[PDB]
Amino acid sequence: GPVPSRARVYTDVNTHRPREYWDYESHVVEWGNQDDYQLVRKLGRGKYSEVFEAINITNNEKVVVKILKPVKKKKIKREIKILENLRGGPNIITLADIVKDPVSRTPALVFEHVNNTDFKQLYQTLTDYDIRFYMYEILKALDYCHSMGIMHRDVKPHNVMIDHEHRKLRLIDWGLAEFYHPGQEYNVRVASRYFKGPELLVDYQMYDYSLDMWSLGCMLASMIFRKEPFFHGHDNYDQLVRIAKVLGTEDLYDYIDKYNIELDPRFNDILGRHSRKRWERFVHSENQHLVSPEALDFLDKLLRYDHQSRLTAREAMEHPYFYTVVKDQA
Ligand SMILES: O=C(O)c1ccc2c(c1)nc(NCCCCCCCCNCc1ccc(-c3ccccc3)c(Cl)c1)c1ccncc12
Repeated sequence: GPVPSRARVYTDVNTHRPREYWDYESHVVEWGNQDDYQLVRKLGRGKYSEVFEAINITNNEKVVVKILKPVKKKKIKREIKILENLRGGPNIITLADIVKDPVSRTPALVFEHVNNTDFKQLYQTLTDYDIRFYMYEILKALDYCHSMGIMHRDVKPHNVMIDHEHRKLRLIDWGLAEFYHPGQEYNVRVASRYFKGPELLVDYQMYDYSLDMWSLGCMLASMIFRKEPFFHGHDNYDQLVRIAKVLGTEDLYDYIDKYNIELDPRFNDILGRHSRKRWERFVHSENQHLVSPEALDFLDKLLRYDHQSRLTAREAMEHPYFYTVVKDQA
């Protein structure tokens, strides 16, 4: 069978916590009344939820209600417990309240509101400084939650609210977030297709926070090369191929060989053989202002097959790519 792997940071946080911290299946939820809040309009639907603008009739303030599509009680407890545990954390969305309609009796979560900025204006006049700035904000969220023994597992653009006016970022949707436990084997059917780490794509279940670090690499990559998405795969299988055409096959097969992964027979014929491309092949006229030897160097240290060699959030935060935002924050 496959070789075991431990997270090399925050490995044992959860063990040293009281059982209540992570035993969310026994968390007892106290359901307020959904009539505290009046739905105003629908802000977008999803597979797991639908989200509405609402106002809280008591203090008259704008809020957001995420009405959860039917899923196992425990998956709801999980997301609540994780939100409860991470509250006040840098750039984590704030759970305000938890309610349940009186008639339909359907659970919902009430979140703080974020004056989100249109991505059409946030993907043309976004400067190389703004990309380093907000990326550093995401690492604040990632390093906090990882330090709190939590992996997010759905890092993707649609989950990062930015209030460009106030220069505020919030990491949202913890529906997929889970607790890290050394040795645990996890469901690899997680995150969105363009931000799956190779470990999900090859079915290696003993992964850790390093998964969140790949998804970040995908996003930085797509922003400095102005290619959305950067790895554009048709399915989960072709996604690995699109990755292999860029990182090379030789590292991929070493990764498989090192963890003694058993690769799918489907993959036995589509991966082929590909060299590792230098990042210079992706820089052109329109995007050269966002590319630099520091971004490239930081990017290359995030996108790695081997999850153990990916930078931790705290290492990322110390990378020279962020030297200016660190200095300006003082
Ligand atoms: O489920 C929950 O918990 C939850 C909690 C609260 C809310 C919630 C869900 N849903 C809400 N709306 C429903 C629809 C989703 C809105 C789409 C957001 C996409 C923005 N993303 C673009 C972007 C732009 C730039 C970058 C970037 C920048 C610098 C460097 C690299 C990248 C990067 Cl990464 C990304 C909502 C609305 C108001 N208030 C609260 C919420």
